[PDB]
Amino acid sequence: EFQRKLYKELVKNYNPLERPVANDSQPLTVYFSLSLLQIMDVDEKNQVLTTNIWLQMSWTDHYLQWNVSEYPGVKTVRFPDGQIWKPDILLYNSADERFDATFHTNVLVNSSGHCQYLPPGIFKSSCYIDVRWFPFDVQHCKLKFGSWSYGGWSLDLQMQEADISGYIPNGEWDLVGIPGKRSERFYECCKEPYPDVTFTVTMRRRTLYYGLNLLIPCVLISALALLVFLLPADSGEKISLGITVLLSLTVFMLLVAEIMPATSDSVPLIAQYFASTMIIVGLSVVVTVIVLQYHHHDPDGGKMPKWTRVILLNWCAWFLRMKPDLAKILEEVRYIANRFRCQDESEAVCSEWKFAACVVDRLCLMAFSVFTIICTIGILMSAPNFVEAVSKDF
Amino acid sequence: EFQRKLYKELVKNYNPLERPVANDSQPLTVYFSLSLLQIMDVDEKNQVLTTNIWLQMSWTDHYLQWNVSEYPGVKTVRFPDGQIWKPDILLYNSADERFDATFHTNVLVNSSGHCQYLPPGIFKSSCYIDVRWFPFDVQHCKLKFGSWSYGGWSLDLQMQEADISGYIPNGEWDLVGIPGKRSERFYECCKEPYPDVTFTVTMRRRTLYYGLNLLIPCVLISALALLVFLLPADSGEKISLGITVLLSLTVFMLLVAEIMPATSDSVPLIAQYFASTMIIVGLSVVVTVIVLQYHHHDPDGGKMPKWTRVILLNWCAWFLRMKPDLAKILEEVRYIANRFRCQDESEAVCSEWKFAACVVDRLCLMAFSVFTIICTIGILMSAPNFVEAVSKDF
Amino acid sequence: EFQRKLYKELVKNYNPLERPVANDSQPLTVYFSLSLLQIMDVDEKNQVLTTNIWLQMSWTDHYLQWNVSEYPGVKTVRFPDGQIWKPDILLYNSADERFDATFHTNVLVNSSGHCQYLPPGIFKSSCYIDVRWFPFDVQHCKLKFGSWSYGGWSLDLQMQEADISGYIPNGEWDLVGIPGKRSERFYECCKEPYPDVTFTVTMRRRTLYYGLNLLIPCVLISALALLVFLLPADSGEKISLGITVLLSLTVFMLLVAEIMPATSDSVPLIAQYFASTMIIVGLSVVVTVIVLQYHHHDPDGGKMPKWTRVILLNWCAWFLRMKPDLAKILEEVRYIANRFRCQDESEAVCSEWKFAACVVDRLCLMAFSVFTIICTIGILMSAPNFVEAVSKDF
Amino acid sequence: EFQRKLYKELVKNYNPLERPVANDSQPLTVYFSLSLLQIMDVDEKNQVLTTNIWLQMSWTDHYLQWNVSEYPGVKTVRFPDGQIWKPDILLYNSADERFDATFHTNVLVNSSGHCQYLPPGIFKSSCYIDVRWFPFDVQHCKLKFGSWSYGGWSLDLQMQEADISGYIPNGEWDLVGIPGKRSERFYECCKEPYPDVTFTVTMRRRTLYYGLNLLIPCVLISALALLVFLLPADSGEKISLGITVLLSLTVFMLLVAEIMPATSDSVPLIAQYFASTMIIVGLSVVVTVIVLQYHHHDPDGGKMPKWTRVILLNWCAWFLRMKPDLAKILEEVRYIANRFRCQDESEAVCSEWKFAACVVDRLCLMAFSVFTIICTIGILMSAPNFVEAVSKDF
Amino acid sequence: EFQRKLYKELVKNYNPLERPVANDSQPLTVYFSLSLLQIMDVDEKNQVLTTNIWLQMSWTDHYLQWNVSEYPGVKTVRFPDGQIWKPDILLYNSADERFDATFHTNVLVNSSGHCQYLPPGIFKSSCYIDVRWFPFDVQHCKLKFGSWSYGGWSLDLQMQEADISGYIPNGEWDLVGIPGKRSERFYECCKEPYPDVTFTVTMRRRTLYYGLNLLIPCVLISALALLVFLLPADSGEKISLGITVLLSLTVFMLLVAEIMPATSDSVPLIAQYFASTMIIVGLSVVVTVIVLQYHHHDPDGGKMPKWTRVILLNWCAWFLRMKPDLAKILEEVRYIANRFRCQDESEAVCSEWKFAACVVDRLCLMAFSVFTIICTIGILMSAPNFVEAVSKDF
Ligand SMILES: CCCCCCCCCCCCCCCC
Repeated sequence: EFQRKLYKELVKNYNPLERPVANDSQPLTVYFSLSLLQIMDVDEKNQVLTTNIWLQMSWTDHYLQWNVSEYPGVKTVRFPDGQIWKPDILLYNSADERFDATFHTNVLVNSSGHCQYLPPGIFKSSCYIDVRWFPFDVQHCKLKFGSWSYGGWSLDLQMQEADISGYIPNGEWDLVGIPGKRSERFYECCKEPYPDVTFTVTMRRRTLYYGLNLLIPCVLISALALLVFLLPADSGEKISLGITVLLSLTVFMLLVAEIMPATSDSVPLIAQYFASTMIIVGLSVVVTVIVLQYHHHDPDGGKMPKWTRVILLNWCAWFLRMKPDLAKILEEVRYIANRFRCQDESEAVCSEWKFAACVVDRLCLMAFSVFTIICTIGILMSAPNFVEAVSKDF
Repeated sequence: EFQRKLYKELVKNYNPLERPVANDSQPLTVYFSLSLLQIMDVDEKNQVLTTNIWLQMSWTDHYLQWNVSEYPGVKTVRFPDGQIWKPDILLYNSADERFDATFHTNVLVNSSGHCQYLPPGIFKSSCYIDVRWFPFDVQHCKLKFGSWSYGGWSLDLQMQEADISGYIPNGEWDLVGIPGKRSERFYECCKEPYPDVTFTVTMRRRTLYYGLNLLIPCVLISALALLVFLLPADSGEKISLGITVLLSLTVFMLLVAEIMPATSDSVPLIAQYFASTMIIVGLSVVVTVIVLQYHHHDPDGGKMPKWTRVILLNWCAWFLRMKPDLAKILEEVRYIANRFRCQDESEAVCSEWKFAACVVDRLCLMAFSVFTIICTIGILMSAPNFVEAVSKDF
Repeated sequence: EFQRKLYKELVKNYNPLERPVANDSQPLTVYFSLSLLQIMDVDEKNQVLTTNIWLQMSWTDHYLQWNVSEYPGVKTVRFPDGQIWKPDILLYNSADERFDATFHTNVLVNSSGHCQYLPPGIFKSSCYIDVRWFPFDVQHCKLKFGSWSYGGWSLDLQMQEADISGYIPNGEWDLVGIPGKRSERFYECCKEPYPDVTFTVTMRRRTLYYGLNLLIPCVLISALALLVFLLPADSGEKISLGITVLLSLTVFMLLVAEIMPATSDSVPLIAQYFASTMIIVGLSVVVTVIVLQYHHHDPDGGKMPKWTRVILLNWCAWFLRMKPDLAKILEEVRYIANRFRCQDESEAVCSEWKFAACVVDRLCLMAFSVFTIICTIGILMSAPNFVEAVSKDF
Repeated sequence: EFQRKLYKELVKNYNPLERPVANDSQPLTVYFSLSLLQIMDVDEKNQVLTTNIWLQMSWTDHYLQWNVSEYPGVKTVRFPDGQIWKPDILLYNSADERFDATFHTNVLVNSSGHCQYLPPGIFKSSCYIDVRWFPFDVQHCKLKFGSWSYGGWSLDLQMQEADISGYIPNGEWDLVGIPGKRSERFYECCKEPYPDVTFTVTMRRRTLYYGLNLLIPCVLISALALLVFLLPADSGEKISLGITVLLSLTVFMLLVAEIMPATSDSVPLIAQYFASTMIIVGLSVVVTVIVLQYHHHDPDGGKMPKWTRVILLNWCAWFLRMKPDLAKILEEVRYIANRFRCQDESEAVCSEWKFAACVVDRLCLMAFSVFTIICTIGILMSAPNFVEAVSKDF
Repeated sequence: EFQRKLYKELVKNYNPLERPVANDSQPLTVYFSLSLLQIMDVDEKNQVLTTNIWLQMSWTDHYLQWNVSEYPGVKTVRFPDGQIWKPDILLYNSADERFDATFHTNVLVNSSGHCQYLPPGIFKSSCYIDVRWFPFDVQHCKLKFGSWSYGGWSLDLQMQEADISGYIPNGEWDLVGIPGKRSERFYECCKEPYPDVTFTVTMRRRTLYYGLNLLIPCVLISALALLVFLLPADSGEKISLGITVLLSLTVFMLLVAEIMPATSDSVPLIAQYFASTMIIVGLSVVVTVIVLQYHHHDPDGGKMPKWTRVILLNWCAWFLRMKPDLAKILEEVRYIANRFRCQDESEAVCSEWKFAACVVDRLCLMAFSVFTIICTIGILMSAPNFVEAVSKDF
């Protein structure tokens, strides 16, 4: 009854097109804040951030006032979209197909005219994602809010500190903070400020998933490629091991494909590490082929060069600490024995080529193990957030 | 005719903005329940629960009353959205792009004014999914409902036990229960309660799919890696078997990729088991290479150390229960025979290295079989719901 | 002119909220049918059926009547959504995000008041899909239609036989039939029936795609694993063949992954067949390793046991129908010859171990071929619809 | 001013429910055409065609007429949806979730009452796709348009030739043509025609993508399988080559999976060709195993049968154009020499088995090369559109 | 108060159907521009461009004028969709399911009647994408804007230079420019121009992603195939290396599949390069098989032809710079020695076939290395934008 009288009275001559100020020259203050509930997606390719956010707007409507003694029990009235005036505050850098992601709830007003509008939404904002340091990257995503048509002398947009009391932690990203900043804009025509409120969402990528599902499968496969150097050449499986390890890494590259970004703004750190892994495993297969040329060298081919003999068999091998009728019977038997002697001389030349190949294996083992470690620790710890990341995620 | 008169009479001076109470100071009770028909999706990455739910709301409209003797045959009237007042009860933790998932059906009212509103919907709710114990994980998803703008002195939200009589069992999740709880909230300004009704949907992941399409393909591939230790070194296929088993497991890791979650909140149990499998198969290839170094050891290399001879050939091998012209003719023939004697001495040294490699194979077989079983049974039975899970799903 | 007069006359005092009966106590009959044009999707995971369906509703509006002599040429009038009354018949088990999939076309009415409403739609219905017998499964999907708010004394819902004259045959599913059944419901409060009309869409999965893209690639790969038993042990490729066949089957398991359902309600028939295939191929690699232990057995190891010699070399091999100076010269020459004699004795022991391995190969060939055939024909023909399926699809 | 007067005058007593004819018994002619801009998708699984189309409708409104001398400068008026009458022409075989894909633009009317309505849309139509001859298939997709509620005595639907002047050529499909045909329908009740206008979009699949990304990768892999027959048996890599080629083809089958349709209406031509490829490569591995049994046949096994010796070594090999103290010393030396003689006899028997295997290799080479070519050229040129397709696409 | 009076005054007799000109014969000028914020997607298959764009429209409304001295403080009024007249400027080549992607914001008007409409949107436009030169391709996408129903004497559409001040650089595409051009159209009926404004978005594909994730993995795998020629034939792993490299390339072809376009309008440059890679690796396996036939040639087969001996062993090998009782004892011993002599003659014939195979390896190495380099540099540098692309992206 009092409620029914009040609602009928409040809408009389009310124009939702009117900015509700007692003085049309003076400004209308709007307090803008938001409440971040979730970070939903950080899409690299589309360059979009998806968040669950409750916007908070407060302002005063000069016309929606009543004395509560004259309307006992009626302390607040609600109005649905299109019935009272509302600030046209929109997310400027919206990437949503609708552009306005808000669900238009009721606007709460008390007897003094204080309006409270709490539109929820699943916002999509345009954000430049820098994947240079991926997986250890850190993003700074701006959420720029302002009025679509009212300058600062009409809609004076003020800012209130963002709320994160109901924030759900994500499993992919840390929330560092969501500071806001009210900034004015100026047109050369005029002196009027044009305010906006930008909340910069700062978020750190969690790296436990990437450590356990990429580095460990990648380091382990990268270590098996070095295992070729410990495998004898007589196993007949040195190429089998190395080329199948490369094949495994080709198969693993498909998993890496899905998660990897797809940009040309930089080479991601993760792409450097996996790219390097490929080269080291590819070169291991190369030196394996060179080793087998030594191991299977023809005994009746080119004599071991002096420099080959000097470098491998002496210096490197020291550094590595390796190291009537009866007369014709005499003729035939001697032929058999001297043939065994030639066979043994060729076997000894072959043994020297085989030891040269063992020495090249030990050198390739050391060289590749060192290169592997220095490329792993160097690429990974290059990231400015590496130590922090491992400290918080492991 | 009576119906037409009643509908015209009921809308006269009716304001859908008005909370329909005879006394504007007294509260309006709303009975809130839901009916769960389906659990549609439990998305780990988005942290969203998708459910088919029929909401149930009941309340009394003071204005929608008539005497049925004066309107014979007209016992109930229906009203579409926006014509009568409705409670603004919304899912607070909604993750839907629309935020309101309900389909606004008609509100049923009888002659006494009892309103019944049964909005169906496909709701999307924000839920923290804990995949620590995946596949044996259990989720507890809150569905928090309340009025967007009416405190407890205005909209007194009461709760009724949720219905599951029309629940369709899922193929991925058990339904443990859906208990509800009415909880009040307080603001330091005021003494008024702010009620909400939270239905906590508790659901257990069924594990038959994961047993049959992951463990069995994973255990079987994990067992073939142990088969390398029974394969002779003379087959020339020991690396072929082990490295192709690893390759198969790299290929299987791609299938595992799709289903696995993608978080850094914890290491899922399934990730521990598959990660361990990789290490055990990788190490099997490592010890295989060590075995081949023994099998293919040069007869003219370093003599079998004392400790090598003691450890392998004696202790471990016992534990395993393994164990003129004519004178020149004499010269040449003796050379041939003494050459055969040296060849046999080198063959015997080689046989002792080969038996050392057979002993290392039997030891690696036992060690890896034990490690495999203890990591399988230990990781799997670590899950607090393991015994239950297997009891209900197998 | 007559049309314009009629439309103005019909809407005078017309309330689209009013159920259009001359007597408000008597019921309003609604004839409900549908026309199935397409089966669009049978989604296992979501438990949803997608269909193209034209609903058919007929009823009488007491108010939309005119004499055609007074309105010459005007025999029918059409009305768009929200202008005249409409039955609130909805699909109860809808799984659509909108819940109402219908496109609200015009309602056709003739001079006698007979209304005809033909809403088309792409309906999504909740359906339990039973994939126990997949690919030979048969689904029975209910489409339950009724009025959201009118009991049987108000809206008397009658059923008419469903039309399939414009049905487009699917490439994935046969249409067995779409019988309907009008069923009443009762509440313990009251005696009034609450009717619904359920059309049960019965559909058989076509199996030609699954025969040609799974069984044949699976049987062929399953046959190559048995080919290992015909491969000699001297090829040096027995493990290569078997383990690469398993690798191929691991690669094929990824294709199988996409199409396979993902439930824990049962083990699908297809999952049993492929799971069995894995075991048989895995065990083939196991017995291959055992065969190579016989083939490569050390001549100076443990003597062939009696039972090994009895079982393999006699019984199984029969069942398979297999089967001064001069004196020192004498000393040296005799050493050479007796060494050749020992070498030949060891070669003969080795030949007996090698024949034992050939016998185990022939036995493993027979055993695995029989197991393979019995598991293929047994799993496949277990399906209650197997013979029919092959008869209609091949 | 004249425009403002005209718009106010035209809407006076205008009913958008009224079919706008001067005589309510006479029909209203509607000229229907469309303009095809793009073919967007031909989805096999969903059985849907997606097209960008501008519909064209023309008709006369008896009421929207004015004299332009009385309204100088005002020659045309536009009206938005729901303000004037519009034909309810819809795509009958629509597969869109909205069913009406049109964007409701303004209707253009001149002073004589000629209305022009040009609704654009992205239409989804139900089309049976026949993939029997895929990749050389040709589709004929009907777009059936008619009025939802007006028979031919009310809405006389006439047809105008479709426009393709603004058609964007597709990269996947040729446009053969889009002929239309006006067809009447009759109900046994009545004599009134029920017209529809069906535009049959005829489109040929372009095959360059499928030639270059499937046939060439498939023929090349199919040729490498035949390369096994030229590889010597002493390489020790014959199974390695063949089984890895099959593995590669298993890996290639995954790419084939994505693009292949998924129906059981027929076996696609592409499925026959790839299915045949599998069999030929599988059988190549089979005959390779048979070849190795000949190559590695035991010298002390079963003597080469007469028919084996006759068939292979003579006929096929011709067709292929292949082809005191001293006495004991005598005893020991003779033993050594006669042992070498037996070894050479066994080597010669082995050489004859090895040549038999070379002959089986040359025969298997010829047989498989011929089978391969005849299955490639036969399957491919079976397609009725093969020669045309290659002529237009290559 | 002044604002409320003004809004009430402006809507009095205002018709949003009226083009707002003082003279109905004279035209209404509309200044059209846009502001490009983002390039979101360049979809090859759908032939669609997705962009984030703020449209800019300016025009004069004759009716929305007031004197600001009479309305102090009220300098601008805003109006929502459907309240004032708006130009019906649409994107003609729209590929959006809604066709109108704009979010209808308020129209800003000042006291002089100057209207400003700034609709944002995520536009989808139909664009022919030419992937002939992919990854070095350059696209020219037209965005054709015009009025749906107003010719040039009614709506005179003028163009203003497009803004890119708020353009976010993409990670996949450079923005070369967005020039616009106002073009008139003529109908043979009439002399009136029909203007449109086309902004041609020109954009260059960035190629760093494609260099690092395709060329390098492709060149490296293409180089390992050439490594077969350096591998000795005695390793027993030449086919293993080559066929596994091909297998790896088959696995890599799956990654290539996802990113590759799917058209038959041309063969993309990337498809030529990868297709060529396959042939070169396939042929390497072919020549490897030929090499092994030489290496494993039977010593007792066909004598090395003259031309074979001349070509390989002389010319090519020079170009490559390679190069009583006692009498019976005599009989037996001579048999042993002459047998060793025959064995050595066969070993020497075999050595000559083996050196012929080494020569064919060195020739195949040179031939394939040259072919590889010329096909890589030739295909890649064929692209007209190659040098630029590498200069800007590397
Ligand atoms: C992906 C990891 C596996 C998760 C499922 C565990 C299942 C364990 C099954 C143990 C064996 C049960 C046999 C009962 C008798 C039929």
